[PDB]
Amino acid sequence: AKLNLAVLNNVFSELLTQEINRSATFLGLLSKYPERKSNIQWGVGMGGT
Amino acid sequence: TATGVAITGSAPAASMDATLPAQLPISAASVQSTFTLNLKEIEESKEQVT
Repeated sequence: AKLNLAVLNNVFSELLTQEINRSATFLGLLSKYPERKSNIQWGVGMGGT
Repeated sequence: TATGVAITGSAPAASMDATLPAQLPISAASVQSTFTLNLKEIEESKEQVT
């Protein structure tokens, strides 16, 4: 019969340790652009002369 | 009615007009139309039409 035995309260601490790997390294250096069009079309030159 | 009786006659039977309703209902139906347009179709058509 302890005076405070069932009237304990469980309090977590400020120690969140995010342990997952969400790394976007190659996406972070591609020089992002917008595109409000259906598809990108450009010209590629070959030989012939 | 307006019938003909004698001069010393006996005041013939009564009559009136009649008024009738029509009642012409509306709350049943409605003409409608829909679109279903996307959110990306509205974007690439702001640069690909003259």
